[PDB]
Amino acid sequence: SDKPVAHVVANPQAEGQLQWLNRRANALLANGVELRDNQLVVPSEGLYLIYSQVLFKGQGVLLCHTISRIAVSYQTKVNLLSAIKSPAKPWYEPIYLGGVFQLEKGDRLSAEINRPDYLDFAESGQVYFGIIAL
Amino acid sequence: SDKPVAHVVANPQAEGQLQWLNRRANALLANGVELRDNQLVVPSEGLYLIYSQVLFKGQGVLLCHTISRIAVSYQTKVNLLSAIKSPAKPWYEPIYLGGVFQLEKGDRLSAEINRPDYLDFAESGQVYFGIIAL
Amino acid sequence: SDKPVAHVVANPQAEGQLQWLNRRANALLANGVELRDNQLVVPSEGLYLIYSQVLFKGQGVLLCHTISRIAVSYQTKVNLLSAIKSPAKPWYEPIYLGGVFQLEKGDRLSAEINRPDYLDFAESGQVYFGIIAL
Ligand SMILES: *SCC1=CC(C)(C)N(O)C1(C)C
Ligand SMILES: *SCC1=CC(C)(C)N(O)C1(C)C
Ligand SMILES: *SCC1=CC(C)(C)N(O)C1(C)C
Repeated sequence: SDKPVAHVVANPQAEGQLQWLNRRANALLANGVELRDNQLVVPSEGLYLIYSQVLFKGQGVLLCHTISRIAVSYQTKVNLLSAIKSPAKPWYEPIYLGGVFQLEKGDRLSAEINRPDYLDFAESGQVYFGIIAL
Repeated sequence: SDKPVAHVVANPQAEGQLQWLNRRANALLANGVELRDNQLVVPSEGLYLIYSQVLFKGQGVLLCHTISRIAVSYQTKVNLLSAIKSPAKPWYEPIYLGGVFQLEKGDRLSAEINRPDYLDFAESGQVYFGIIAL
Repeated sequence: SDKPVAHVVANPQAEGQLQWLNRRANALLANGVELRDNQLVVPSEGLYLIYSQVLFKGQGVLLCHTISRIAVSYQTKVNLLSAIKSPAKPWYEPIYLGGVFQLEKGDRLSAEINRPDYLDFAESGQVYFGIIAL
């Protein structure tokens, strides 16, 4: 298996920040993909499936979630996938994004939310970001 | 790269209609896939990953989103993937659908919502529809 | 086409239970994947894309949805993907999960909700669970 692949997950001990980690069980960062400055770096040109989920939580705002592309050539962030959700017992709100994109070598991808202080990663599998070359 | 692929996005200037476009940056329509009468036409038999997202917006209904298959042989629409969501400051509501399906040559796929007048495509990456042969 | 693949759907006649079926049109269970005791059994090691959607309905709770891995070696359930949603006319709430994972031969996957009595499968395409080897 030599396809570029990543499936990174939120650091559960970061406070007020969405920090992606690969060195967890059931996470991946293989075959050229790099995690640099919290972004995923594409090893080769091609079509990639790109996806991410966040979970928000509260008790008693507009919340969005975006995956953006930084082109190696044009050093400016373009949204590839984006969603917005409007929300004392607790409430939860997931958002999922995923699509296929042609990327070039060295592009960086970030999966970002506007209010990291609303994230819930109390349990595994709740907040994640991945790519696979197809 | 010779895999059939499409990633089409809502026309932001259509009013009250979900019109899919490929001639945008970060959109795709390659290797046999066609966009005909707002539907995606499958070039060859095989397994395809199929997906789509819509974003709804309001201020101050049942809203659904479906991907359907028209078989070349049986000219009738079958839902492959479907979701329903129940919703003066603004509110937003995304819906995501995605799955793998065996399709035959010439099948048409549509990604449809019941109330296009509730869609929000004010910004890129909010409303999209894609397939990839796997 | 020899890739392991499954796309299973909720049994619409089960009452208060999420029972996955493959013997429906537009469903799949091919090339080694097995459905045993309501779980999907992986035929070979490799990277798999794994996904599932549920739809909840009510009229007039915390609702979650998880895909878990049972390792053949370690017979304990780990959540791979999980989401929680907080909700007389009817209301509906979808949840979608999907990610790429390295699995080993004989692993079992389950897609589970905590309140099957809230599920809505009145129509096709609403509740589904699939994998594809990549
Ligand atoms: S999602 C929060 C923020 C406000 C809004 C206009 C809804 N979003 O697009 C951004 C990210 C700018
Ligand atoms: S989603 C809007 C409309 C009504 C309802 C029964 C909820 N949907 O299934 C359709 C598309 C028919
Ligand atoms: S989702 C229902 C149930 C309660 C809660 C803590 C929110 N979930 O994690 C479980 C599955 C335990």
